Parts: sequence; C-alpha cells; structure tokens
Amino acid sequence: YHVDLTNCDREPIHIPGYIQPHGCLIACDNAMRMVLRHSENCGELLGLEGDLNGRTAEDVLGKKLVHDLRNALTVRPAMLPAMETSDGRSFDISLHRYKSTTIIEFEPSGSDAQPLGTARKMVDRIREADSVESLISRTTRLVKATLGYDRVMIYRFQEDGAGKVVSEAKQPELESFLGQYFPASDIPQQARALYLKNTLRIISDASGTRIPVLPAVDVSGEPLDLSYAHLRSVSPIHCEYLRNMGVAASMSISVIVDGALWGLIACHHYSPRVLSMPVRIAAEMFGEFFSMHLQVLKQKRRLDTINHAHAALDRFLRLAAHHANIEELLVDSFQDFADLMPCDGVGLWVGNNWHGHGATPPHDAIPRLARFVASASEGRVWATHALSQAIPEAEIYAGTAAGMLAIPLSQVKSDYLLFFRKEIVQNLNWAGNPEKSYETGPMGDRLTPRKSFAIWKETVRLQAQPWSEADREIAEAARIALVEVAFHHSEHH
Amino acid sequence: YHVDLTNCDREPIHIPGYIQPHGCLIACDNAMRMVLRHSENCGELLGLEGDLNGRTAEDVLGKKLVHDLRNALTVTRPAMLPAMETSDGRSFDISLHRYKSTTIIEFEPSGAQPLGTARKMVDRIREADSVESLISRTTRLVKATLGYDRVMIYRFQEDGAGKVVSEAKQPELESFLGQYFPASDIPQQARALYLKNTLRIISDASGTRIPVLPAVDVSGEPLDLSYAHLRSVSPIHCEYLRNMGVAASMSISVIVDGALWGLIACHHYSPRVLSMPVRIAAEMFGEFFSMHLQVLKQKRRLDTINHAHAALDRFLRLAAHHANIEELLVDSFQDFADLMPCDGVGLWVGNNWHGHGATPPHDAIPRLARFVASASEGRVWATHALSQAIPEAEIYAGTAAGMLAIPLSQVKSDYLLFFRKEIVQNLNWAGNPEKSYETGPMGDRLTPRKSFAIWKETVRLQAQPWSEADREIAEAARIALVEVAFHHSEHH
Ligand SMILES: *C/C=C1/C(=C/C2=NC(=C\c3[nH]c(/C=C4/NC(=O)C(C=C)=C4C)c(C)c3CCC(=O)O)/C(CCC(=O)O)=C2C)NC(=O)[C@H]1C
Ligand SMILES: *C/C=C1/C(=C/C2=NC(=C\c3[nH]c(/C=C4/NC(=O)C(C=C)=C4C)c(C)c3CCC(=O)O)/C(CCC(=O)O)=C2C)NC(=O)[C@H]1C
Repeated sequence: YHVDLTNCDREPIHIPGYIQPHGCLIACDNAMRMVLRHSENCGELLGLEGDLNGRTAEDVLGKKLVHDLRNALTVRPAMLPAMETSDGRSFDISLHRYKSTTIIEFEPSGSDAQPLGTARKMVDRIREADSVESLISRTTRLVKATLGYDRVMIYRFQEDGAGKVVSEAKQPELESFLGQYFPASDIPQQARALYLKNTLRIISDASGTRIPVLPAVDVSGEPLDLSYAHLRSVSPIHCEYLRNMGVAASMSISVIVDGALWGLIACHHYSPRVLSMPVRIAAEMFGEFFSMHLQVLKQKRRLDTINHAHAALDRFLRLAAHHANIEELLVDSFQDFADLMPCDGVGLWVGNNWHGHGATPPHDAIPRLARFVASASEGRVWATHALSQAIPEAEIYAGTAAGMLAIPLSQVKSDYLLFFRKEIVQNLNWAGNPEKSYETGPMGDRLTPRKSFAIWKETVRLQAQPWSEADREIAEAARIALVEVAFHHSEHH
Repeated sequence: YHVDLTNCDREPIHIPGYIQPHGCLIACDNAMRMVLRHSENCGELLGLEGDLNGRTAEDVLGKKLVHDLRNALTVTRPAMLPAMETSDGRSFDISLHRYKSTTIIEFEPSGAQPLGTARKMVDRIREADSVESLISRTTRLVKATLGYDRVMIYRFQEDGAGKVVSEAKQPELESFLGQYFPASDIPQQARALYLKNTLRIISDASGTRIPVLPAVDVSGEPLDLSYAHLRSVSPIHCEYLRNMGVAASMSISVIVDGALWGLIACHHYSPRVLSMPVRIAAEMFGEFFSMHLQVLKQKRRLDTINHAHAALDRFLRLAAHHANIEELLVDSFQDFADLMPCDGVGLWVGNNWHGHGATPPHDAIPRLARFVASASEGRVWATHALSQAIPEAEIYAGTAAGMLAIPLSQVKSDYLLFFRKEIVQNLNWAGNPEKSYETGPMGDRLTPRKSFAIWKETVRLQAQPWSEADREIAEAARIALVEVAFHHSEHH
C-alpha cells in the first residue's frame, strides 16, 4: 500500500505498523501474560535483550512492575508517570486495552511538577473570561506561554466541516494564519474520529524515522490497532504537509462541546519537540475545563441573543397596536429587524414594492426571489446560504448578496421580510501574508497552507455564512410576532 | 439576646460568641501577628497555658506553623489543611480563613485521601439520566459512604418552604418522605450562611458550648463566625433536634443558579463528626451533584418545551383543514392538558363551558372569566391562590385552587383555562401520623408534626405555583392559537 492524493481520504492511519521514536511500545495479550508484539527500539530504551515475543510479561518487565500495571488496568488510557523499572530507573508508562490487545507505552521519565498543580495554574488564568472572544484570545497566549511552542492556534469547525483559525499566538518572525480557513478534506473522517476519541495527539518529529512494530501483521493476518496509542506514527501526507510549512512537531488538544468535535487547540513547533507525560496530563485537564467553560459562555451568549430578540419584538408589538396602517409601520421599521440577527442587508417586499437597506440585491431581482420562495416554502421561514444553487441568475449579485433568509408576512399574498448576507470571501479578516510562498515535496503544492486556503475559497465561492439554528429560531420568533401584529390589527379594524 | 419563639426569626446566629467542642478556635488580626481572641478549650487541645490573648501568633503557634499558615492565607473560601504539624509530633487538621479584619484558625485532632473518596461517590451518580434517578441514588449513596442514620434531600419551593424529595433511613426510624416544612423553620440568616458555606457541621446537639474569649472585645465588636465551621448552634434548633432524637448533623448545600436550591441533610441519633479529609470529599461530591443536577434540570426543561412545540405545531397543521375553529377546539381542548402539569382543563367560548378533569362547576366560570378580562392585559394570567383574587372560589378550592388562563381573543372574553387542585390534595406523604414527639420549654412548635401542620396552613386554599416553564409553554400555546385564528381569517 502506497498512500497518495488519490486514496489518502481512506488511509488506514489507525494501523500504520510503526510508532514514533520518542518512546517504545509493548503489546501483550488481554490478561497481560505474554508479549505478543514490541517496537524495535524496546531494546535501546528499556535495556532488554534479544527478542521479546514469546516471553512472559513478568520475565521482560519484572514481577513487581507487572503487578502494579495489572492494578492500574483494573482501575481512556491509564497514565502512570514515574514508574520504577527492574533496573535503577524511572519511566512514564501509558496503558490501555482495545480489541483483545493490551498496549503498554514507555517514555524515559524527567523531573516534573504535579499535573493538578500545573492544570490549576492554567485554568485560573481563564476562569474570569466572561465571553467566548475573551476565552479564545486568552488561551492561545496562555498555552504558548505554559507549554513553550512556537505557534498555538485554535480552529473552529464550520457547518461544512472546514476549519477556521479563530486564535493565534506566534513567534514574531513567523507568518500569520489568523482568520484563515482550511477545507474539510484537509482533515479526513478517520483523523476526525481519532481527534474525537483521543484528547491529545502528539507528533515529536515530522521528519523522524518510523520505528516498526514487530510483527506488523501477526500469525493470523491481523494488524495492530493503535487508535488509543499516543506513540502511533503519522501519515506520510501530513508529515509532508508539516515539512512544507517548516513545522517539525505538534500537539493537539481536542475541544468537545456536544459530544462532538468543536475544534482543536493546535500547538506547532519548528524543531523536534515533545512534552513530558505530567505536562500532558495537565494539558488534558485544561482542555476539559476549556471545553466546559466554552460551552457555558456559548449558552449565555445564545440566551442573551434570543432574549434581546424577544425584547425587541415585544416592543414592536406594543407600538403596532397604536397604528392604523401596518404596511406603513413596516415601511418605516423594517431596517430595525436587521438588529435581530447577523446580516449585511434587509428588505421589505410588500404589494410588489421593494424597500431595501444595506447590502441587498437590486430591485429588478426581487420578484424572481419572492417567486422562488413562494414555491419552495410551505408558509414558514425559508433560508439558504447559496442563492446560485437555487436560482442561477443570482450569481450576478452574489458579491453583494450570496445568502438569503425569507420570513413570510402572509399565506395569501407573496409578501416577505428578507434578510441577506454577503459572499463569505467579502467578509474575510485574514491577517496573513499573501506573498508567503511554500516549499513542496513529491505530492506537490496541494500540501501547503497557500493552496489549502485557495481550495477553501473555491468550496464556498458564491456562498455566504450559513444561517445557524439560533438565527432560524429568531426568524421564527419574528414571523410569529408579525402574525400576531396582523391579527390584532384585524381584531380592532 | 435571649432567643425564643417571638424573636428567633432575627437571631444573630452568625455571632453566637461560642463554638462547638469538637475543635478549638484562635482569632488573630488581619496580618496574623497578634492573638486577639481564643476559645476556652484551646489550652486542653493545643497544650497551651494561660490567657492566649495579647501573645504573638509566633509565640502561641511557633515559627514554622505561622510561616506555613501565612502562605496558605495567600491562596474565596476557608483553606483546609489536613494532617498539619505542631512540633510535639502532634498532627492537627487546621482550617483557616480571613473575614472582616480577623484571621480565624480552627484546629481538630487528626485521624483515605479526599480526591479518591469523592471520586468513588461521583462515579456512582455520573450515569443518572434523570433528576428523579439522581435524587434517589444520592441519599442511599451518601448514607452508605458517610455512615449517617438518615440522609434526606430538601428542595426549596418558590415560597421558601422545603420539601423532602428523597430519604434513606434506618428501618426503625419514622419517614419524612413527601413531607414539607415552612419557610419560617429556616430563617433568612441561616439561609444566607447555607448559601455562603457548602458544609454545616453539628457534632453534638446536647453538647456544651465552649465560649470564645472575649465574646465582646475592647472596641465593642463581636467575633463574626460566618465562615467558621466550629460556629455554635442556636438553642432553638438544638431543642428542635433533641425533640426529634437527632444528636448530630451535616448539611451539604445545593447551589444551582447562584441560589440555594436545597440541602443534602445528614442526621445521626448519637454524636458524630466526620474528619476533615472526608469533609473535603463531601464538599467535592456536593459540587458535582449541583453541576449534574443543573445539567439534568435543563435537559428536562428543554424536552418539555420541545414536546410542547411539537404538539402545538401538529395542532397548527390540522387546524388548516378545518372550516370551523370553535368546533375543532371543543373536540381538542383536553389534549392541551398534556402540555403542562395540571389537574383540569376547560374551554370558555361564546359563554359556553366545556370542562375536563378537576375543574370548578360551570356556575363559577363566568365569575372567573370576568376577573381575568379585568385583571389581564391580553396575555397569560395565572395564579395559585384563587381565593385571594375571588373570595367565592373557596367553595371549590378542594377541586380547583390554582388557575392559568390563555386568552383566545382581545375582542371577546374567551379563554382556554387550566386548573390545579389544592396542594394538600396531591400529597404523597410516607410518614406516620401516629408518631408523637417530646418537647422542651419552647413547646410543640419545635417538632416535625407541628412544622408540617404549620406548612399545611400556609398553603391552605392554594395550588402548586405555575412555574416560569409552565408560563413559557402557556405563551407558546397562546401564540399558536392566534396563528390558527389568523390563518383561518386569511382563507375564510
Ligand atoms: C488526503 C489527506 C490529507 C490530509 C490528511 C491529514 N491531515 C491531518 C492533519 C491536519 N491537517 C491539517 C490541515 C491544515 N490545513 C491547513 O491549512 C493548515 C495550516 C494553514 C493546516 C495545519 C490540520 C489543521 C490538521 C490537524 C490539526 C493540526 O495539526 O494542526 C492528518 C492527521 C495527522 C495525524 O495523524 O496526527 C491527516 C491524516 N491533510 C491534507 O491536506 C490532505 C491532502
Ligand atoms: C424561629 C427560628 C426557627 C428555626 C431556626 C433554625 N433552623 C435551622 C435548621 C433547620 N431547621 C430545619 C427544620 C426542620 N423542619 C422539619 O420539619 C424537620 C424534619 C422533618 C427539620 C429538620 C431544617 C430542615 C434545618 C436544616 C438543617 C438540617 O436539616 O439539619 C437553623 C440553623 C441551625 C444551624 O446553625 O446549623 C436555625 C437557626 N428552626 C425553627 O423551626 C424555628 C422556629
């Protein structure tokens, strides 16, 4: 098997048959009696002799260590820093069970503070963040300062799966990717699945030598599943991508919001680098708190936007009761509805007359739009972020208005309060350098940030920022309020 | 102050001037240089001699201990320090805080780790996927783990009264499950302290109170013991516990929206106090309980609101195919009882009554409708005390004590009405009415029997209050019905 751009979307990266050289790996049977597999560098690091497969775990590791590892197993992978081996030495061991196999991963110990102490220091620096913007800004600076990586970013996954760089702390000499996007294909489903499963993903050396697991394919033809093994080797594609950037190493912290991958906190370094296990425990704890605090802020934000909308629509209902002419009130008031949700324009289409405000289509194109919604909707809110896919003629004005949300004012007449958004590329706040070129490998320019961003621009060409579930809930509240205004008007007139 | 039944609602329980005998207390100045106050038992427990006041902290505690405590004081809640050294080779569990201008140090003799015990308890409640399940697990779990004779959970009602919503007890004890106590049984100052402190400890309800020397200092100021866990108990509550047979207790406060949702109350029928490490764990457990309770409450609310929308959305689609909207409502009104908790429901349209479940008789509906027309401003009107608004409603208060009214029109006085029974009719009380209690000098007021009777009087002729969630559902329904009438006007 030879990974390339044709088949890399289905690469079995969970069973590479190699590990990274910053530790060694031993795979035992389910009960941890027999050594079934081992990495080739086990002899170097653990100071072991000849061939490990066939020997008992007690023989290889000692009675005392096996006893202790069986205890941690009984009580995600179990993280055991500063374990004492048979010789006069200390090792950071991680331990888990998946499929039938028990995988044991080893790292030379160092001198580290307690994980809980380090995590607690970090968490205390983001508790007082009272908005999502504040939290997202703090975290990249704080993580860079605590972990000591050259760049730290936060990606937020969009509705189509693309990633958006929403925060960045970098070395001053590096180029920026803040406000940049990458398309969904840059992270394949299998990689996303492992980001969802594992909190941390470590890469020590993008140009490092892959240490083989022996055997790669066992007596029965089965490969070793390394899904939860933190020493699992990296795809040649992503390694080439990192090399083209000049990145030698990385660590990701996954952000889990609704049991789903909201994004990543991505730490990159421009020379080989790995954190010790105790600092990785703390990073995992910090990631957990970051995700919870983000979720609280995100709800508070949502609740405040919905309540704002209700308060505005409530005020509008009371004003409207004192008006004999409802069409006139809307002609004067419609632009105030733009305040209810993010939009670049709003307009009123009543009795074949157009009144616009902000970035809208020209008045010639509105009849076509209103006619489409009349056929497409069943008398409730219709919305899209890709007008050209629905109405080919809309491509002409896509720069000014690529998306549309229509609120019906009547089930009899073809009247609408319309909301609009610009082409998403028009609202780019990219802080990067367009003259930054990139080195390439055998795969070519595909594996560079320049070409990734350009591919993303193509994926969203003639499209706007999608209408969120929150926006649609506000739209429904607005429709409902206007039905109420019309009915109370009918009652008294 | 000599507290009694006349004035116990305003008792300054934050400044009793005494502590409980299971530890000793030392009060220092703001910078922890000088000893200003000390409890009378400090000599016994700490092995010190003479009047401790006027001596330096360095003198009384030694140079090392003072240095270590000053470091802890830099680390907003009492610092808990288990297994601390005094240089006799004596271990003490020390709690430490600053409040007002006073540093308070509290000592207990020492005797597993907190994170391990809390961890085991939390794992036993993580998988609860309903408020009912969490509440039921927790009393059994806490009882088994902390070894108390009874564990209860109270949920505070909107009027301040507490309801016993869960219970784990010794089999020979009486049950208080499904019982209520009135707001007056926990005064505002006690509530404020329950909100401020996660744990409240009572080692001995018949134990002798150790005075704090001095109770009133040269300046005339008392010692504020609001965050001191050794703070002594009111004589009123001690008498209350003695009447029950309870000798000791530990409360864990449940905080939901920065507000006292309830307590996890542990009672014991002989003296009892948990060591500091176990109390740390209980505090950690209480924190998780509160968070997990909050997550389940939101899920429960979200599901009820979405259910209501799905029903109302279905009703809108069906109504589009009906030429007669009055007829549709006459056939469908009883289905609206599924939207929110209620004991009855009825339609009042064109001076015609159609009822279902526990409602007032048709005779009384004109009076009720007329009152809502005058009281409301065209939106949802609701009460849980009909007698207070309409005296004549006392006649049918047994059947219908609370009402929620949804206006169907601003021209006509038409309504969809929702009813609830007298709250005493829906009691599910598992206790024994034949269980009597002994009394002290204050009398039978300080007994569970009289408390429950007092609560019954406070809610007489009233129903379960209409919650903010019930009101949101009502507003969704009103709005839905307006849209039905409007779309009906459009095509007819
Ligand atoms: C056909 C397969 C491709 C592919 C596979 C993998 N990508 C993995 C990681 C990865 N890739 C990116 C993409 C980026 N796009 C950018 O524009 C950009 C910077 C400007 C980056 C860094 C990201 C963000 C990630 C993960 C997060 C991170 O490290 O920052 C990956 C997993 C690697 C692993 O095993 O750890 C695989 C496999 N990437 C492709 O582009 C295509 C062709
Ligand atoms: C005029 C003042 C009164 C008063 C004061 C205090 N009550 C405190 C605690 C307390 N009291 C109760 C009431 C109960 N009513 C019951 O029916 C009942 C059993 C079925 C009980 C236990 C409760 C629930 C509590 C909470 C503590 C616990 O559950 O153990 C209190 C604070 C004591 C302290 O310092 O810790 C004060 C002060 N209680 C009265 O009844 C009146 C008259």
